[PDB]
Amino acid sequence: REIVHIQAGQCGNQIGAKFWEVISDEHGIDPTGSYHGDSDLQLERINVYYNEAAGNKYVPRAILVDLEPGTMDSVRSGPFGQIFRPDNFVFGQSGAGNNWAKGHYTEGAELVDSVLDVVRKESESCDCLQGFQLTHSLGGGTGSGMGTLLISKIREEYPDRIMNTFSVVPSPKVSDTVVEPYNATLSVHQLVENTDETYCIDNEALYDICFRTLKLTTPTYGDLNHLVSATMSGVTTCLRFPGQLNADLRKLAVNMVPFPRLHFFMPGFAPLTSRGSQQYRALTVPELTQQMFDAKNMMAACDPRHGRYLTVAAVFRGRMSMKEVDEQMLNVQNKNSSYFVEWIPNNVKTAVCDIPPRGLKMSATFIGNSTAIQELFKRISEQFTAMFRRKAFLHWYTGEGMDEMEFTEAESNMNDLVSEYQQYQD
Amino acid sequence: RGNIKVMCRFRPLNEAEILRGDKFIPKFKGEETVVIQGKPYVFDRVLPPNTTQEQVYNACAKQIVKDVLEGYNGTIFAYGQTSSGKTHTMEGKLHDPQLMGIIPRIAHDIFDHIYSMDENLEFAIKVSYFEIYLDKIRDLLDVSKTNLAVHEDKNRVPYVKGCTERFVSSPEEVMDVIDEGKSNRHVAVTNMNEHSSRSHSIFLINIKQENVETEKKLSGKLYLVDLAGSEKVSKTGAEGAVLDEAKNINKSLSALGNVISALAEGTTHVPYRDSKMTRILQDSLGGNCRTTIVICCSPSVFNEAETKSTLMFAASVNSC
Amino acid sequence: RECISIHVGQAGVQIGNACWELYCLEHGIQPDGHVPRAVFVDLEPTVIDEVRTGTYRQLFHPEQLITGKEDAANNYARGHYTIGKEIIDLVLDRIRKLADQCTGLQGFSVFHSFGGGTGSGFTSLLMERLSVDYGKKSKLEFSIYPAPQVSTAVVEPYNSILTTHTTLEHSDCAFMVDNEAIYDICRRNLDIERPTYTNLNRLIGQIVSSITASLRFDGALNVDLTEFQTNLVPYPRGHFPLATYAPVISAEKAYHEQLSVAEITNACFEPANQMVKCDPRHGKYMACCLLYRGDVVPKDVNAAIATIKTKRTIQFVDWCPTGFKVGINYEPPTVVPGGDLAKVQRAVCMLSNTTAIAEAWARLDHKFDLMYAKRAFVHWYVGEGMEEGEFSEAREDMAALEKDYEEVGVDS
Ligand SMILES: CC(=O)O[C@H]1C(=O)[C@@]2(C)[C@H]([C@H](OC(=O)c3ccccc3)[C@]3(O)C[C@H](OC(=O)[C@H](O)[C@@H](NC(=O)c4ccccc4)c4ccccc4)C(C)=C1C3(C)C)[C@]1(OC(C)=O)CO[C@@H]1C[C@@H]2O
Ligand SMILES: Nc1nc2c(ncn2[C@@H]2O[C@H](COP(=O)(O)OP(=O)(O)OP(=O)(O)O)[C@@H](O)[C@H]2O)c(=O)[nH]1
Ligand SMILES: Nc1nc2c(ncn2[C@@H]2O[C@H](COP(=O)(O)OP(=O)(O)O)[C@@H](O)[C@H]2O)c(=O)[nH]1
Ligand SMILES: [Mg+2]
Repeated sequence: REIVHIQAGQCGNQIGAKFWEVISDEHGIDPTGSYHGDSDLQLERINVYYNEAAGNKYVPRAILVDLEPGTMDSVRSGPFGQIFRPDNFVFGQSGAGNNWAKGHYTEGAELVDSVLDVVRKESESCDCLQGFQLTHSLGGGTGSGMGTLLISKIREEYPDRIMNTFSVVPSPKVSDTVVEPYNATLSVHQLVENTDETYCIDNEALYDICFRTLKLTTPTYGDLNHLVSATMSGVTTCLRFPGQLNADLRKLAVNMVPFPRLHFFMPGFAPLTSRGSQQYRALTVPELTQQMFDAKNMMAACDPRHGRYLTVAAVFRGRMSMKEVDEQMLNVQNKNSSYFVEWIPNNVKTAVCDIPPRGLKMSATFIGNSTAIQELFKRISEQFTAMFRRKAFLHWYTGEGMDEMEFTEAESNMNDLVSEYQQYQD
Repeated sequence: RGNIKVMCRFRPLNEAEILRGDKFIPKFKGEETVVIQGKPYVFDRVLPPNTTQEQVYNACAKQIVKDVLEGYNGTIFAYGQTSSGKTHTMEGKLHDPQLMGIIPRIAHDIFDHIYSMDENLEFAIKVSYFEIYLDKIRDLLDVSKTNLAVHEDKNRVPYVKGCTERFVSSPEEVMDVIDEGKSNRHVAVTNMNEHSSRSHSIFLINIKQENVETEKKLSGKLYLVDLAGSEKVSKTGAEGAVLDEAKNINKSLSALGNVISALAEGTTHVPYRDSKMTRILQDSLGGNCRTTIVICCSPSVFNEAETKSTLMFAASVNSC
Repeated sequence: RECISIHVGQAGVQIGNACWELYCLEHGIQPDGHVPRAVFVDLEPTVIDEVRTGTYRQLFHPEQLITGKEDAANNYARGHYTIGKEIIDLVLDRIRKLADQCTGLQGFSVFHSFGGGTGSGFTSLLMERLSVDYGKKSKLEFSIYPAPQVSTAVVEPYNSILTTHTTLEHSDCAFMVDNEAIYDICRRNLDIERPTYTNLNRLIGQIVSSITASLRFDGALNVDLTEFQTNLVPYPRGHFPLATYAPVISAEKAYHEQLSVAEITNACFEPANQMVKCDPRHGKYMACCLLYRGDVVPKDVNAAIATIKTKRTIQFVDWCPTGFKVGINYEPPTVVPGGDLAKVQRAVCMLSNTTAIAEAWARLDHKFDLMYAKRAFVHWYVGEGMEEGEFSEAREDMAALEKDYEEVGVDS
């Protein structure tokens, strides 16, 4: 099987560097080097993310889409930056304006064809394609607009292969941009209707989880990114490993989406202990479920405790008892019968790889489909209206060839999306 | 106006089905129940072979037409497998007065209200015809418009913008428009006689009126939906473009079933977002007239299997 | 004489590698000896690959190892219809190419995992295409039906109410081994909270060895495969008996091993030792096939069983005078060199049809409804060449399996 990553925008891009920083080491691939793999198993399934050309050069099969040179020229001028074949860099030296409209209708719409071109060169690579990974932020141009287009096109070209989306939904407390809800509401819209698996991460849900669950005092972006990339590795790549009970994107999809919206999840990693001290090793297993299922530790902003779950997928990856795994999951399902929805006898989807995260003994990625994420699109949707009402920075959109009915559309859509999700919380 | 109703229609055995000797397997009950070996059944109305085109129209479509002429919305769905009686029920002998189906009658009644009101009223009849094929909205009136979008109205309710609207001033103009669109419809042919349609069809009749003296305007929407039958892909053995077609037809019928079931149980949440079809019809299901689902069945051993499935599609009627 | 086997689904393949291991182990045929007599099917390469990479690597022909690089999908539909279809032909070909090479066979021991994608769906049509191509044989499918509370897949029931209805009208005798109810045995009758899947497999890998292996092997009271279905199914429903083993003692902890027949047989009817969460909560047995192996005196049996026939609290069906097929083999069991299985010199792999499953099916059917009641993951199948039909019409199916397993018992 296979997949083809997609680094839309700067963020989605910045993260690319971290997702590939990791994944590679979790596959023994040095900058341009080959497979130094401490083992021999980190190779029989690599294909999922690379391509064979030389014999020591397995190149990441991702796409780097962005209308701001400097960015990709920071990712390509640093560490692992020199492993992507230049063909991968689909830049847009234009003005990468922070407008969803500027990267979806006017500026991005041009650079698109020169992207799809490659997304096809990579898809028609070899063997059988599974789906595409998509990273980006719903709070900017090259991210929400142009990346949200990249998919609307992808999903027309292969409505068969899957589409996981890793979105950095606009954090609450403080917005790292101003129109944010504009660029956001507009991209979520496109998401709820193309990709079929979305993993929403919040820069501040991370800080928290990174400053209190990792006594880490100076959580640089690199970190946040790093933590995130840690989860997306547990998801995909991982399951493309052996296991007593293994799954793969689809299983994950076909066990997690009760209703076609596409629904968004909230990823959570397992061993998340501070370096030295904490290295408690309390990782027998009840310790991992202890972790994963708590409020804090959910990369999302919202707290599960604020709304039932529809599905859950503990994708563990480290030798354990299909008994102490299958078992724990249960008590968990009974101690919290309250929030776990009922019309699904077994919400949880236990998954079990074998080999764990390179240096760790036992981990377990968590992919939750809780109704709690209602209380986020609400947020976003609110911010919109409060500012849409006055058409705040709307001239930067319309003046870029947009529509007063376009914004209406998205909000509503994504706004209805909130509605539905409640239809199950009850 | 405004409960949903499903109506079953059994056609007579044709010249073709008699030699085999298929014995009467359906033992009708009352005027609402049909017993075939199964679970117990019941529908809003069951029309036998003896039931006229006039009797069928009055019970299933006549009230919806009056509501549309009064400015309200209404929807008529027609469902059935191949050789069930969809064509005969919905159109029949298009120009013959007795043999004509449902659509020429709706169009007859509309133009009989029109003309009869020429005193202070100004009427405009706008028609639209599109098919949903491979999850794409294809205009059947403009072959260039193969992938078409919704936008939202004044209330934030979606509507199909850009749908080729055709102005129609007579009953014959409507029939000619249906014929033009049918020639653009995604049909498949097993044998030359058979007409499988791999797409759902939606015909829109918008009755617009302006009271010149009162200055008040009305716009009633009548949706005529032609449903392709559910396909068991294991049987047929679809593949490539066929298997993708069969999955798409099946998905859409599930979505539709989920939507009508939700509305039947007067549930707060109605899953219109399950399909593009349910979203096109959202305003005309939602808060409107007496949606009627007309399900066509074959009697005999020819179709106890496909007949059964045709009735199971309709499982939302009156629940409970 | 023989009995081919088709291990379908990752699980059916893991269990397969296991049951297949125990085999050579008690036949003196190391890694590279003769040639198996089965096949391996899966729509996820990486798993069958484990049989291509790991142990018992060269004991198979890359021809009896079928894979569909494509996608597994934990959904019946896709595995049965859409995808699973493409492979079937090829699959069959082997069970027609391997079925020819032999000499007057008896049937195909099928190994699948009820609630999976490749295991539920696929087989559904595999067994399906068999019942027609060889209606004149035995179709005993050895299943691992859904843990009563510890299921895995979110949809599981969708996949298991569908593999039951499609296979029902095609199997001869369906053996059942409950994944969870086996853990209990690993906790309560062997002590270990560290049971790897690789263990449950060693277990069924045992109970199964008692079925085919040793039975098709000479003895003092041979029992052919046909024998089963005959002495085991009272009615055409591909009736599902339950597998049970007796000396499930730990090869470390306790040691009373020397547990004469009189004991090991009583240890079969206590509900805490039956590889199935179908505790005889009321289910009246209606036929049991006590397969013994090792040093056993026929009188010991034709007495140990007599004592049972008169315990009454073990209530057998009415319409059944005597329902005890005593199968005696010679060669004692053969435990893994150093797993965790005791290693006695006699065992009792008793399987049976019990009005008990009236439960297990019930509890699994109910599940289904809850979700179907909301369509839950329905769009995942529809979009895979299925319909409101196959579900609703396979639900009604089992319904008459809840009435069936009710009527054939509870009444006199
Ligand atoms: C001596 C030793 O055991 O060191 C550990 C360690 O101290 C801890 C604290 C690690 C450490 O992780 C962090 O400090 C961290 C920094 C930024 C963002 C997020 C986390 C570690 O850096 C991370 C590193 O993780 C891995 O090696 C995994 O394979 C992981 N790899 C990466 O994230 C990665 C990092 C740099 C370059 C390439 C990849 C992974 C996880 C999931 C999926 C794929 C890969 C591990 C175990 C450790 C160190 C090295 C200190 C922890 O994190 C992970 C992801 O394992 C933090 O809490 C856990 C518990 C670990 O015990
Ligand atoms: N006893 C036993 N049960 C197993 C084993 N492996 C899996 N199972 C069980 O069988 C089911 C798992 O099926 P999967 O592995 O998900 O799927 P599959 O049937 O191989 O086919 P796919 O869904 O297409 O991958 C679960 O109920 C597991 O508990 C095993 O080695 N032994
Ligand atoms: N986690 C994370 N967030 C980022 C990174 N870079 C920008 N962001 C977030 O992305 C939003 C800004 O959008 P930006 O990426 O600049 O848009 P674009 O570059 O015009 O497509 C803010 O909410 C930031 O917090 C990053 O490297 N990691
Ligand atoms: Mg598998």
